[PDB]
Amino acid sequence: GRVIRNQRKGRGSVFTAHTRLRKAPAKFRPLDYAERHGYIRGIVKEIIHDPGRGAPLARVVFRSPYKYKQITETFIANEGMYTGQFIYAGKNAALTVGNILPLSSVPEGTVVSNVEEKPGDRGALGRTSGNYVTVVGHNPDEGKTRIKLPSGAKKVVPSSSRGMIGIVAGGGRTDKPLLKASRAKHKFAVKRNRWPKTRGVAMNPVDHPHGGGNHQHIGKASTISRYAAQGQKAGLIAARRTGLLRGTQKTK
Amino acid sequence: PQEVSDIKKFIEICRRKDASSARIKKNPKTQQIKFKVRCQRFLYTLVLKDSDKAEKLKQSLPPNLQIKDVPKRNKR
Amino acid sequence: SKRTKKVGISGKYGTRYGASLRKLVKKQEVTQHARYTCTFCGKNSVRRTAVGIWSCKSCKKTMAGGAYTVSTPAAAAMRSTLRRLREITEA
Amino acid sequence: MKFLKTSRVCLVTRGRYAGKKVVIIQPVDQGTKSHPYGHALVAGIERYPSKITRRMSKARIEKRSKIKPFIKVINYNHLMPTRYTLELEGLKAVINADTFKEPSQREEAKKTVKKVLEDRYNSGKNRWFFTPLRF
Amino acid sequence: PTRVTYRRRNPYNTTSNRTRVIKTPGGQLRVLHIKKRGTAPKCGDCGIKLPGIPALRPREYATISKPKKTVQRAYGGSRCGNCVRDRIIRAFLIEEQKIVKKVLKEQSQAEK
Amino acid sequence: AQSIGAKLALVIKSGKVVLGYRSTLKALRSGKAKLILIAANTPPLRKSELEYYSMMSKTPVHHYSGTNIELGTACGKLFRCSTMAILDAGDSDILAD
RNA sequence: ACUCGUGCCCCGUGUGGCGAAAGGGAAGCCGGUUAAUAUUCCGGCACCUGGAUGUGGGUUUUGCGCGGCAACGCAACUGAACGCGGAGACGACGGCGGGGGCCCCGGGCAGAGUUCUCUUUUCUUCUUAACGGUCUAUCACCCUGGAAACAGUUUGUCUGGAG
RNA sequence: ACAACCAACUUAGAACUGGUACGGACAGGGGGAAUCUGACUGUCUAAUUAAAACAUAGCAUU
Ligand SMILES: [Mg+2]
Ligand SMILES: [Mg+2]
Ligand SMILES: [Mg+2]
Ligand SMILES: [Mg+2]
Ligand SMILES: [Mg+2]
Ligand SMILES: [Mg+2]
Ligand SMILES: [Mg+2]
Ligand SMILES: [Mg+2]
Ligand SMILES: [Mg+2]
Ligand SMILES: [Mg+2]
Ligand SMILES: [Mg+2]
Ligand SMILES: [Mg+2]
Ligand SMILES: [Mg+2]
Ligand SMILES: [Mg+2]
Ligand SMILES: [Mg+2]
Ligand SMILES: [Mg+2]
Ligand SMILES: [Mg+2]
Ligand SMILES: [Mg+2]
Ligand SMILES: [Mg+2]
Ligand SMILES: [Mg+2]
Ligand SMILES: [Mg+2]
Ligand SMILES: [Mg+2]
Ligand SMILES: [Mg+2]
Ligand SMILES: [Mg+2]
Ligand SMILES: [Mg+2]
Repeated sequence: GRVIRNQRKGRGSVFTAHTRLRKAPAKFRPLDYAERHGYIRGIVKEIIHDPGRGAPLARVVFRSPYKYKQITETFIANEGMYTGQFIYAGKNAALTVGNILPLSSVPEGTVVSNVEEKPGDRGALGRTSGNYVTVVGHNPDEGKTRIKLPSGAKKVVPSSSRGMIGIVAGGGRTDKPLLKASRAKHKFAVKRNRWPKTRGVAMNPVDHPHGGGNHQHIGKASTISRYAAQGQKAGLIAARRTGLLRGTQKTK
Repeated sequence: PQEVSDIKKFIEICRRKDASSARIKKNPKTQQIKFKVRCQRFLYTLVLKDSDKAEKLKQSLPPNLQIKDVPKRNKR
Repeated sequence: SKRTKKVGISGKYGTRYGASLRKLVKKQEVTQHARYTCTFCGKNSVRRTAVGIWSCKSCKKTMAGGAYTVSTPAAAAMRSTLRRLREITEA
Repeated sequence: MKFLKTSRVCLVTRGRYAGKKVVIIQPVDQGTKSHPYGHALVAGIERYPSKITRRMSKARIEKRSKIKPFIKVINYNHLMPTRYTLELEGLKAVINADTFKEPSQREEAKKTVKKVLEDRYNSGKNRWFFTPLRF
Repeated sequence: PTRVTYRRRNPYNTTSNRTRVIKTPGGQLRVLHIKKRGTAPKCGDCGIKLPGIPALRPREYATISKPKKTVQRAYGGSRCGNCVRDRIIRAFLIEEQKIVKKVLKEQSQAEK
Repeated sequence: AQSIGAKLALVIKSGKVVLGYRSTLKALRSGKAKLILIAANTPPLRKSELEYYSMMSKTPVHHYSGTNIELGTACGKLFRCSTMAILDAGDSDILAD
């Protein structure tokens, strides 16, 4: 048989993400002395649209504590942020929307965005439009913080991890139907070469495990073991259950 | 090419060291006389409406630099 | 005049994509093309430029909003909750 | 109550002298035939004295403590009045809306203003007036 | 109504092959290759066009005099004047507020 | 307070006011402004400028809690008003407090 | 910084190449000319870049222009490091307005065609480059002033006590 | 409120007239009642298959 499309995707080549129109990655400031001990003030210059990203980004200018230059950063814009707004990043920053604070100096029950998995990593969690991370609780003796992720998972991160107060802008982007093949094409044409998608059962046996046959049918259980070989993992990988979800799920 | 407004500036230009030559173009149909002086960068043209001032300017011009009269149908 | 009974702005789609999908698209399209009063200058000149970006034509201020509305109810509730939970910490 | 009078220190916000500090010599609250609006005859600093240190020689200090003045007729709308004020007796009636009609009078008035302002500056007083505004 | 041709080896309409039509003293219609239009410099604060400065190609500014390239006031180029006035007023007000805040803190928190 | 609307209506009915930034600054300069009202959503720079002018004029400032739309509506106009000045309080007691 | 290259003193986070004859980009037009080249040759008239030092002009002599309320103007009218900003520099489509060229109509000039009859007729020519000077040319911005009996206004819109 | 001067075309109405003819060439939709099937626009076996096949938005699962 052939190498299947899912296997080919990992080679790169035509499946590499598009990057020309992306200006800079969305990252916090590097964790420095000012952010560790007090706060630093930055000015929002513009709210820009980043192709391939649903959420808008905010360009924020800060002063260098050690040089005469000025530094422009690219944050994920939280909804409610505006051009000409002062934002504050640090331990002693006020608890207002757009401020970047360590989770230790944040009370329980507030939502943040671009939460660092570890301090200094400049943001990893809850960075997509309409998404946020909730600060469930604190453990000061352990120096840790329990948070709730957009997926519903519970995580524990060091209290020094930073986050931006508020909710990622971009609202309910997925609330309107795409309604058109062209609109799906435009959505993915700035992300990746993954659209359109041909069904495996419409292929031939040389091309996919779902293969051919005189009727379009999978012919064997579509749930595939977690430890199946590469080239076998087509369908529902390591599926605990299948079928329509007809009630609440114990797992979360 | 540059137009010179007045006779004093025109003669001052004609006194220049880089002034190569000059020529009078007579347009009888317009009763016009044009004094053209060729300097290094620009050709300077002064326009006069009468012949008396033209003759006085011609006689008052520097005598070192050569003067022509622009014959009709200049040959290649 | 009216020019249309119920299709409204979704009449550009003709008979395609299905009535329910047309209504769902219309719901977001109306709010995404509506004009809004600026919070900063008070003029009714705030309009959507990108998916989550709303700019005022008069005072030239740009703000981050929702996909098809300037403010989402989740963000409004979060702002109120933040104000309350910050005031109970300050004083 | 009036606050825009003689001696009132203001900042120029428009024109070639935008950002420069001036002292009012004569306020004209009612307009004249020319300038039919509330305005003021003012005298200000164009080139502030340079920074001087304890380590320079007296010659360098005296060369750096030089002021280039200017004289202006300015609209009230193009001024920012300050809480500061400057009563200098030498600038009592330097300009009278007729010095602006002859360039020689302007030069003489500028000379007088320069002398008075330098004397006041090396007097050590009203340092806010002689410190340039940073914007 | 004679038809014209490009006068250079580039046969494509590539936003750099801009041409206009002229009539020569020889009495025939011809193409003149022209450069791109000049662009007016913008304010660094508000982004509007700056009055009093010509719209040229960037290399052309190196051959015109400074007074034609700037206006005679603080931030002559690159700021629009309204922004300069806003800067002046804002700077003065912030320094005034800072002075009164420091004097208030010294008088009401260090009075003992 | 809530009574500011009634006081403003009475002042406009009987006394006299100027509505707008330029006229308010003119009144502050001439010294005939008895009180100035600044709307909540007035730009911070303009609000600070008006406060400094009123400090110079020894004129009281009231920070109206509404926007410019609400301030204009309170003044009984169909247009917005970011700031205004009262040149004469008539039967109203707006200057009492 | 020395007669003489080699004596020092500051800044530093960076520290390669190739890759477009349609992307970015300093600057040339007209007339004529050959059997065959020409925006390349010839004639005239220009422009750009780099380097040098002159004449005049301007500014100053303890100093680095002047004018205008202002938007800004004027032939210049000092300016290291360091920093900020602009330009280069950007999609597709719609109607509207200005300009060039072409087309069309009328009259006149010169030539040609037709003319048993008719046709003040049919056709052709009547041109003006780069580069400059000067005066204008929507949008915007400034000053005065303070608008409801709201007003101005586009084909469409929109704009105004933030004037 | 009329007169004069300037300027194109677009529409409407009437009389007369001939071959009862006139979008005179050219240019230029046949239509209707239903059934099966794929929602639609789009794509493919270059050189025997253009389809009901593929894709699609939507839905669902992992
Ligand atoms: Mg294989
Ligand atoms: Mg598929
Ligand atoms: Mg098949
Ligand atoms: Mg197989
Ligand atoms: Mg299998
Ligand atoms: Mg099937
Ligand atoms: Mg079976
Ligand atoms: Mg190369
Ligand atoms: Mg090219
Ligand atoms: Mg040549
Ligand atoms: Mg030649
Ligand atoms: Mg040179
Ligand atoms: Mg000299
Ligand atoms: Mg390009
Ligand atoms: Mg012409
Ligand atoms: Mg035609
Ligand atoms: Mg004719
Ligand atoms: Mg000409
Ligand atoms: Mg018919
Ligand atoms: Mg057909
Ligand atoms: Mg089909
Ligand atoms: Mg294909
Ligand atoms: Mg075939
Ligand atoms: Mg085959
Ligand atoms: Mg076939």
